[PDB]
Amino acid sequence: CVNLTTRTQLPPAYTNSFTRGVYYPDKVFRSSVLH
Amino acid sequence: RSYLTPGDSSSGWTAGAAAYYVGYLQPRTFLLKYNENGTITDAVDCALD
Amino acid sequence: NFNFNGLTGTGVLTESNKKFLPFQQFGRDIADTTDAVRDPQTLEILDIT
Repeated sequence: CVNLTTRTQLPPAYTNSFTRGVYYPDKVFRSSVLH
Repeated sequence: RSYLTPGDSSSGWTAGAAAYYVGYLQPRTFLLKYNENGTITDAVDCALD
Repeated sequence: NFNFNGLTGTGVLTESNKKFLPFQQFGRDIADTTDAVRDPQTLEILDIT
């Protein structure tokens, strides 16, 4: 329960997420359809 | 633990190579394409372009 | 008339070849009306007519 020793702080970077981040909204089965 | 790490004995802690990314969700209308087995094979964001 | 986990409907349950995903339970069509259901106890997909 002690703070970490010798931490080096650097500004955070950013990257392109592209299309990542898609999940099924609900547990419903749909076949060959645009919802 | 740097004290008992292979090749290192100095007091402290060392972290192995790890990379992770964090993003935040916003309310966006999406057009999801479900294939014949019902897997979402593609999606389009309704506010991208 | 049937009730699957609170999903209340009326029709003729039958055997179906539709392949749901392990997490998917219900089934829908273009008209957003239920057409298939996964039996909670046994793992098979049944159509609704």
